[PDB]
Amino acid sequence: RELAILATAENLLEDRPLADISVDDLAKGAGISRPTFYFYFPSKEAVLLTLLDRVVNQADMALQTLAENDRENMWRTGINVFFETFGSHKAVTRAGQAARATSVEVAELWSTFMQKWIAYTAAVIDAERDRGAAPRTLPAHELATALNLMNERTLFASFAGEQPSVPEARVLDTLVHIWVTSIYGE
Amino acid sequence: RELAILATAENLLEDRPLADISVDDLAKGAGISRPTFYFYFPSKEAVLLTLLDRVVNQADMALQTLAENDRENMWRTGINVFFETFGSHKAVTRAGQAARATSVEVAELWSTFMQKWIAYTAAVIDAERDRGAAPRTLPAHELATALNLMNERTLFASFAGEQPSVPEARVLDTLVHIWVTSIYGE
Ligand SMILES: CC(C)Cc1cn(-c2ccc(C(=O)NCCC(F)(F)F)cc2)nn1
Ligand SMILES: CC(C)Cc1cn(-c2ccc(C(=O)NCCC(F)(F)F)cc2)nn1
Repeated sequence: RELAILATAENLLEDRPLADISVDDLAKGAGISRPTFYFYFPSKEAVLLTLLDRVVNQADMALQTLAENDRENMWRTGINVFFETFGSHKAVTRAGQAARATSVEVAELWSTFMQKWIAYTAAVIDAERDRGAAPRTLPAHELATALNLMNERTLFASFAGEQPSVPEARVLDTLVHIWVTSIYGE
Repeated sequence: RELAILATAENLLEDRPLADISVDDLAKGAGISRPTFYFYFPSKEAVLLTLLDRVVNQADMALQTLAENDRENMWRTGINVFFETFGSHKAVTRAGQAARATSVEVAELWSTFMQKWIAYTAAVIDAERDRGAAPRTLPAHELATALNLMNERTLFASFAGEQPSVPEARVLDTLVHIWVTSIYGE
C-alpha cells in the first residue's frame, strides 16, 4: 500500500501540481481510505519527499556504480546518470525542485546530495590533475560547484521545456562540452 | 510616494520575506495610509515586480553601454555587470527569483530578459568565430543558453550563501574561467 500511494502520487504529478492533488486523490488511486493513507504518510508533502528521496538515491547509486567500474566519454557517462535518472522522472524532478522553496526537508535532501556530487566531481578533477591530464587552473571544488549548479539549472529547464532552455536532445552534448573544456582547458 | 513605497519594500525585504511584509508595513514605511498605497500599486506582489523590473533593466542598460564601447577581460567585464547589479540588490534578487514560482508576470519578465541576454551572448560568440578567434564547436545559441543558466544559478546561490555555493569573492573568476574555456576551447 506504501508503493501504491507512491505510484499514484507520481502518476498524478505528471498531470498537475502537488497543490491540486488531495490526500483523497492519493488514497482513491491507492485503493485505501483517507485515514489509512495517514497511517503510511503524515501529508501529501511527505509523499513527495519520499518520491524525491528515491530518485536522488537512484542517481547516487548509479554514479557510485560507475565510480567502481577517453576523458570526454568518462564525463559524458557520468553526466548521463543525471540526464537519464531525472529525465525518466520528470514530474517528481519538477515537483521536488518547487518544494525546495516550502519544505526544509526537501531543501536539506537536495543540499546534502549536491554536496556529495560536487565532492565526487572535485575528487575526479584532483585525480586528473595529479596524473598530469588536467591543468591546475581554478580550485577544483569551486569549479565542481559551478559545473554541478549549471547541470542542475540546465537539465531541469530542458526537462520542463522552460523558455529559455537547451532542447532536451542537445543538453547532454552541451554540458559535456562545457565540463571537458573547463576541466582540461588552460 | 511611489519611490518611497519602492525604497521601503527593498529595505524590508533585506530583513524578511515578502510573505511576512503587509501592505500596512509598506504604507507606514512610505508615510501614507493603506488606501493611498492601493492608489500606487494593486498588491505587495506588484511592488516586488516593479523592484525586479528596475534591477533587470539596470543590468540590461549596463550591458548595452558596454556593447556600445583581451578576450578574457571582455567576458569578465560583461559577467561583472550581473555580479555588481544583482549583487548590489541581493534582497530584490532573492525575492524576485522566489516570485517566479507564483507570479506569471515575474516569470515572464525573467524569461524575456534571459532570452535577450542569451541572444546577445550568442551574437558575440558568432562574431568571435567569424573573426577566427573562437572555434566552431557547439551551436552558439545552445552554448550561450547553458552559460547564462549557469550564471543565473551560480550567482544567485552565491549571493544567498546557499549550501552548496561558490563563495561570493570567488564566483566572478569561476564563471569567467568556464565561459572563456568553453567559448575558445577546441
Ligand atoms: C563517472 C565519473 C568517472 C565522472 C563523474 C561525473 N560526475 C558528475 C557529478 C555530478 C554531475 C551533475 O550533473 N550534477 C548535478 C546533478 C543534478 F542537479 F543535475 F541533478 C554530473 C556528473 N562526477 N564524476
Ligand atoms: C561585454 C560583451 C562584449 C561580452 C558579453 C557578456 N555577456 C553576458 C551576457 C549574459 C551574462 C549572464 O550572466 N547572464 C545571466 C544573468 C543572470 F541570470 F545571472 F542574472 C553574462 C555575460 N554578453 N556579452
